[PDB]
Amino acid sequence: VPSWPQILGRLTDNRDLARGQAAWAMDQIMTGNARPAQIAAFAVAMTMKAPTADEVGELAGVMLSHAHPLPADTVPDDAVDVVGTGGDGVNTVNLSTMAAIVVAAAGVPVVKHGNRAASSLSGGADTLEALGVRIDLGPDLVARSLAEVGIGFCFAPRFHPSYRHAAAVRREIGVPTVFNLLGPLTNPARPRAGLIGCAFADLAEVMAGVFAARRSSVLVVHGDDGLDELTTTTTSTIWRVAAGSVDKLTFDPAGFGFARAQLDQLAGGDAQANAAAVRAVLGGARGPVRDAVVLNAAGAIVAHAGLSRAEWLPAWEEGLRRASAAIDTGAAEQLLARWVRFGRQI
Amino acid sequence: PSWPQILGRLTDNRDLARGQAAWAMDQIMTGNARPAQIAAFAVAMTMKAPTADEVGELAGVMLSHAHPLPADTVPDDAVDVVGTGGDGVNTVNLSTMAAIVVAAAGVPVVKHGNRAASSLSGGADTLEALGVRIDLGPDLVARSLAEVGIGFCFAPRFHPSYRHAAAVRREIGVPTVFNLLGPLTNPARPRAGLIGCAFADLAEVMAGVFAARRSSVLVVHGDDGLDELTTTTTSTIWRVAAGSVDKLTFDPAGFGFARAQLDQLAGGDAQANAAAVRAVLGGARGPVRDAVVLNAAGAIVAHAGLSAEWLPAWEEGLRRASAAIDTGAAEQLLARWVRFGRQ
Ligand SMILES: O=P(O)(O)O[C@H]1O[C@H](COP(=O)(O)OP(=O)(O)O)[C@@H](O)[C@H]1O
Ligand SMILES: O=P(O)(O)O[C@H]1O[C@H](COP(=O)(O)OP(=O)(O)O)[C@@H](O)[C@H]1O
Ligand SMILES: [Mg+2]
Ligand SMILES: [Mg+2]
Ligand SMILES: [Mg+2]
Ligand SMILES: [Mg+2]
Repeated sequence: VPSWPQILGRLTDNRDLARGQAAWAMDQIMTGNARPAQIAAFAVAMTMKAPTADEVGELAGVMLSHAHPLPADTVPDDAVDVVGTGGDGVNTVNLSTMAAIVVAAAGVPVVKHGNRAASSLSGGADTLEALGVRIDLGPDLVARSLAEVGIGFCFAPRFHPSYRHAAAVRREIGVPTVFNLLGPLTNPARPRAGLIGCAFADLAEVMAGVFAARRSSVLVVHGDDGLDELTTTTTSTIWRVAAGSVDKLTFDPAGFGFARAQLDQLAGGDAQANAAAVRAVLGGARGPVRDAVVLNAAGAIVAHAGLSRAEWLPAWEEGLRRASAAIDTGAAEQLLARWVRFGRQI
Repeated sequence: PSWPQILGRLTDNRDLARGQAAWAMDQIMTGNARPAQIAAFAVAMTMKAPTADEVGELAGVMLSHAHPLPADTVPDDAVDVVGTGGDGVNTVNLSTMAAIVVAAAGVPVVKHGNRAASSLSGGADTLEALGVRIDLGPDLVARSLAEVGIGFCFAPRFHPSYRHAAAVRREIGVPTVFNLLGPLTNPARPRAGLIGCAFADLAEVMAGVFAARRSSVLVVHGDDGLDELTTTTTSTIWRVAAGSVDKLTFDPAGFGFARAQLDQLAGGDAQANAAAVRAVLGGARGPVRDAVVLNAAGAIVAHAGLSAEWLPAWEEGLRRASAAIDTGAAEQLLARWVRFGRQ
């Protein structure tokens, strides 16, 4: 009964889909049964209609239902992700990746969902590769990385091979669509907490709704300068997800003594340049990049706390203390070194 | 210009800049657009809501790439009778029947046409079933027009470069802005027409495109949804003359037309719809004849607008259309059309 003309017609009529229709569509896409034209029409039509949390949740659900999972009982109940949509139009250093290393060094289990560049000069995966970290590990070895090192990296194309038809279309049309939301929503380890960047201000709330439905503890963040991270150049909008509900907040780092930075102070380069930036921060270099890394690490720790009960300002103060200490003690630098060793000993 | 630029502008619900729609269409027409890009553009353009300028650019590009007719072979007063189709009703081929009657009345007709998309039989299918050569090239359409009084430009024959767009249309199977282009891309470029639009909220856009060309056109939408002048109720007419458009409500009851039911205009496959043509041309009285005469008269009114007064124009149109059938001229013109193609 479901068909492309039905679903696409409903969307072009600016109507929300019926329950299960978005899922049907995504499943057709993920099983190689959709024509490129159908994939593109669907992505564009959903985007222009304004996707609902129900709809985006169905898309992400289908992706997760096809993904390679991690082995049973290898992901702690309190694992966290630090990942964004990307596509903010700014070539920054890899802030989520740097933050993730610091969070893990603070003792919070991290299973990060990641990928190579799409529109930037160096993606988190590119940069980790340049640092000597193995980005190509399957379920079993990601699980061992998490256990042994404190952090695992799930390379999206490795865990989502059936997404390859959609990815090709995303590339061909260029324009961001609802598909650009799915990465942060489809970590195959299914961590229940996260700091989740959204480049698209008008779609952050919908992302937050999806996390709320699965009762995650997440901060969905959009820098008011456009960054899909908590920014240091100005305020950030946060959609705070806890206990199945979303509430919208504005966050000002000046409240925690952060000086305002300029966006060009966070600029990145190629994989080697961004790798150097990771080494500089973990080595104790003070300055704007460190500040942005500590701020986002703290945010992820706050999300982790919310799995409990948790109070906002004490949570942030503790998160900032822990993030800063994880760098200052050398723990974060050492953790990266241990991560690199781990991959070379497989 | 680029796909990310243009698609991004559309997904931001912004009208395009001058020339951008044309750039896009030309990419599509030169085989330089990926199916995904074709599909994204068609959907994005549709959901943003296209403007007359934009649709005009699209049609302009198609006409640039189309096979033209030979110089000085289309009369300045040639008329088209063609609609968007996709009105969700499987009717007999009212435009095609009206076209024959109009030609038989002596008004030069160069009809743009095609096979079925959503229906059981398109005008081209029905003409084929009647024995008409539908796939003639430019030289022979011009001869048909001169010698028979009607020519049929088969869209696939004259718009080869459109095949990639056509394939994507079929694949996504939902109407888009592309569904507006048929009536706007007759390669003979007739300056008058009776032009049906299934999509009430886009008829004004189509009328705007014709206004830009200073065509004399009646863009029509039956208030029952028909992409023809209907006989079951009133119709909306976007009348185009002197580069301006005015919206009218039209009731054929004012000309003595009894109200019909939509089911009475229902059609079927090419053989059945061909039989309906033969029936009407043979003098059969009924709702189908009425609808044919009404739309034939509409086209004659548009032809007259190249120069007349509205109500007198309609009276004359109805008279000429009825007489074209009743004298047998219409039936004989069809026979002559068939013989032409065989020789
Ligand atoms: O090249 P763009 O278009 O900007 O997209 C990149 O940002 C995404 C999220 O990046 P991450 O948040 O995972 O990592 P990071 O912030 O850089 O450390 C990555 O999947 C990558 O596709
Ligand atoms: O099958 P659907 O979806 O209805 O579309 C058909 O109607 C178009 C216009 O038809 P016409 O107006 O040219 O001819 P007609 O009214 O039928 O005599 C044709 O190109 C054909 O694609
Ligand atoms: Mg960026
Ligand atoms: Mg990030
Ligand atoms: Mg119809
Ligand atoms: Mg018609």
